[PDB]
Amino acid sequence: AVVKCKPTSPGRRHVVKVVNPELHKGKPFAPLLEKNSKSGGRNNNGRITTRHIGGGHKQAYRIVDFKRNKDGIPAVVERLEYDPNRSANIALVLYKDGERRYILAPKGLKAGDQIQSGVDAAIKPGNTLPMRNIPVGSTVHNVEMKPGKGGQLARSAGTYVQIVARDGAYVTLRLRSGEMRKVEADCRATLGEVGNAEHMLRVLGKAGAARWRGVRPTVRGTAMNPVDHPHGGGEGRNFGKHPVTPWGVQTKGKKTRSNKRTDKFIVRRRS
Amino acid sequence: EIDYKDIATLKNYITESGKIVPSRITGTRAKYQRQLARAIKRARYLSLLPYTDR
Amino acid sequence: SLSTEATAKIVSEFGRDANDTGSTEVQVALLTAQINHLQGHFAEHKKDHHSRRGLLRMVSQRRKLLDYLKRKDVARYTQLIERLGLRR
Amino acid sequence: MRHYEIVFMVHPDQSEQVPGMIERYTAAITGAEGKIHRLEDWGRRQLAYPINKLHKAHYVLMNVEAPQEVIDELETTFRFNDAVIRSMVMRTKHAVTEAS
Amino acid sequence: IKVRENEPFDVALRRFKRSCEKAGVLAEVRRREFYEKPTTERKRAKASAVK
RNA sequence: GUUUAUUAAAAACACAGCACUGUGCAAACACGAAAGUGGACGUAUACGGUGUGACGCCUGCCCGGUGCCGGAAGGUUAAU
RNA sequence: GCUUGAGUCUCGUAGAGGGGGGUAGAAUUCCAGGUGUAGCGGUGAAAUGCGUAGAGAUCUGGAGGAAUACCGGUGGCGAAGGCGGCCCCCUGGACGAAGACUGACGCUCAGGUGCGAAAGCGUGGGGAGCAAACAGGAUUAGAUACCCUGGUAGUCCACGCCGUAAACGAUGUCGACUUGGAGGUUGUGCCCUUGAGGCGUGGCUUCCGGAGCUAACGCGUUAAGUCGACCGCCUGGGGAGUA
Ligand SMILES: [Mg+2]
Ligand SMILES: [Mg+2]
Ligand SMILES: [Mg+2]
Ligand SMILES: [Mg+2]
Ligand SMILES: [Mg+2]
Ligand SMILES: [Mg+2]
Ligand SMILES: [Mg+2]
Ligand SMILES: [Mg+2]
Ligand SMILES: [Mg+2]
Ligand SMILES: [Mg+2]
Ligand SMILES: [Mg+2]
Ligand SMILES: [Mg+2]
Ligand SMILES: [Mg+2]
Ligand SMILES: [Mg+2]
Ligand SMILES: [Mg+2]
Ligand SMILES: [Mg+2]
Ligand SMILES: [Mg+2]
Ligand SMILES: [Mg+2]
Ligand SMILES: [Mg+2]
Ligand SMILES: [Mg+2]
Ligand SMILES: [Mg+2]
Ligand SMILES: [Mg+2]
Repeated sequence: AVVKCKPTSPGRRHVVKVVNPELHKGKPFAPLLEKNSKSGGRNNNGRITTRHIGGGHKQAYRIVDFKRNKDGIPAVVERLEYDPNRSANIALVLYKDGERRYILAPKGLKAGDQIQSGVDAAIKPGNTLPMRNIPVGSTVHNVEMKPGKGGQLARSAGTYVQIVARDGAYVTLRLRSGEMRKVEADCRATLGEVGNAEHMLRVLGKAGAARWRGVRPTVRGTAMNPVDHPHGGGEGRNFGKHPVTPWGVQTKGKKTRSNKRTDKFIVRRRS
Repeated sequence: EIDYKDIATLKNYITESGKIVPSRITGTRAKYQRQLARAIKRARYLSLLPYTDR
Repeated sequence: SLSTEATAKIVSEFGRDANDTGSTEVQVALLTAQINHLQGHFAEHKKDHHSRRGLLRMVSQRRKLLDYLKRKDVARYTQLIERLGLRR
Repeated sequence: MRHYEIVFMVHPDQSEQVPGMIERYTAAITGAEGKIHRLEDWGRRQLAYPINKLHKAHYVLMNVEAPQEVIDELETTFRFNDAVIRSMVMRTKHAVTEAS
Repeated sequence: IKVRENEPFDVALRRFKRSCEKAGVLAEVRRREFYEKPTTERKRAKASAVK
């Protein structure tokens, strides 16, 4: 539920919060936790790469199951809980054999409903099975690039992929970006669309809201000196040149896709 | 009475192009015309009569 | 509308004897039952103003009769409004 | 009670699989309180217009009497079965016979 | 829509197309913009049709 | 809130918000002769770059120049 | 106290009444491919525009949006605005048959509350056609117009706001009385019932017309005729539905 904070003080006037009363207040399932080890944007050489990263919360990590290889063993969802490592919520699932795992949360998951994985399974949202036996024109959660590898596509809040064609040994998919891609028909995908679709409606508000998410301030190139950016220089706010990246590559255009190995599966590019 | 399976009579109220014949020409009553047209549309959906001869 | 079985049940419950359908008490009971039934229908959708109009019609009538009764037998009135739980 | 009249079509190739469908659906209908008053199949017959370039689909008509829940699951069975093409559900009709 | 004429057709005289609506539907449909027009195109001549 | 440690604390920087643009994952991009690492144990509701800078009402005309994107015609054109 | 006003109960009928979900055919556009080749398109006549980098026309496959061609009507439903493919779920109102029940429980309504075309505004989607603004080509003395070629917002969806129309029958609601004729739509009763027939009784609706009324036009049992209850509004034109 989207709620607008009252303008008590500067910093709360423009804060829009999302309330999810059906999440878990307690601590997460400990056996499925690990260390996260924030990096700050540095690589193994200690040099800054991907600037504007640093700080934030401790942010432990949850082991989420993406392979979804449990054939003929139905599971029931115990509860939904907040995951700080992604924009989507996760659901804890208990199988009939006494094993618990984490999965992504479809829209209408609620709680205490059976979930079937792999092989033959009902077409109800939540189940996972290969696309060789999924009707054309249906939304799915997270598609495997290769069979048995693990879902990679459409894993974010409120994202989904719909099948357009199945003829042949491949299947055509329309991704959220708006492009057609061919994927092997043996790849798995769970039905529905991952929930938490109210994600965009947040507004953060104050700068500390972005600061404690691990984002550092961004300094405009025009505000620098010519010695450290192709922009910058001159007295009195002059730009007079084509925009580029800090390393001299043109922005606002200049497509930068230079992969000649994956062009086979790109039926049509983004528009 | 006016069921959508009764093809062997519901042909008379359809022209050669699949058109429905008005009551002004047929001589039928108003309520009967309404239910007859509705049944014709239903049979047409269920693929008993053609939308058009094309 | 309401089911015949439910209507007969309410009539036999609130009327004095058989065929006592005109009594203000059975009128109130029927209107209250219909309103309570439509509460869920209008909780869902909530965009059906044409039916909400009939709901408001029902509400106005109940009120008008409940008043007639209170002007006749406060006794009866009080007991009824206690049985059906209303008139806050 | 609210009776229903179900009519459905099947792929022409699966002519030998229609009886299994009928005998399996009749069990589901009659499970709780269903009771069929008119069961019949026209079988093969040429269509009026080509549904994706198909012809001679099997027509199956049934007159059932069962609640909304069983009939809803039965209806979605058609939506998810690939052997069927179309479907129709009509009101009581007062259980007329034949009418072919 | 289709002509099925008997074996003797002379010079292929169109006798059944002429009797058919020919351009009944064609002329009926070739017009445009059927939104604000129909409300006012209504009978009232039928009324003038009288002894 | 930040800034010229030691003459400038500001109208300068940042900011939440907005827009454009690139990126289908072995992603773009960055460090690195390479291996490899970050981006990210993330997957377009995500990430990077650029400009503007709460909020309210708005953001007009010009593609001649430069840049960018697209184009089985034709002219010119390296190595061989 | 009573049952004739008002209302409840039983059995049926017709209807684009309203909300949600699903699905089908035609056509326009676009994408890929096949044959094919000099025009296409548009006008009063032209041009812009598209096409030899292969258009238009024609055939196959695919994507997507929107509206439901006749049926369809001096038809129907809704308090009004308004509501047309087909199917399912939820749901409101109206009318007919008698029978039973309550017993004036009614009419109107300042303030108040709700609904309320189109355009318009906010957030998020979608966007095939159409099309404000805008661009170009025409016409013209001039044309930021009528015409032509494109085309954004918008038109579509969900949730909110706006509360205005020649929102008109230019006619407030309720009740009673007052000659007729010809139709439509929807119930119902008696009968030689032979028939797509005779005789009656209700609801809604179109036209013509008597007395009466009206300045006249015209209204005329659905009154703008004769009366009763309440409400709203008017007091020369402009200024002004403005400060
Ligand atoms: Mg920024
Ligand atoms: Mg400087
Ligand atoms: Mg430089
Ligand atoms: Mg200057
Ligand atoms: Mg300058
Ligand atoms: Mg300060
Ligand atoms: Mg300092
Ligand atoms: Mg790496
Ligand atoms: Mg600035
Ligand atoms: Mg400024
Ligand atoms: Mg009632
Ligand atoms: Mg008022
Ligand atoms: Mg609008
Ligand atoms: Mg809008
Ligand atoms: Mg929009
Ligand atoms: Mg125009
Ligand atoms: Mg007004
Ligand atoms: Mg109107
Ligand atoms: Mg009018
Ligand atoms: Mg007026
Ligand atoms: Mg008259
Ligand atoms: Mg004013």
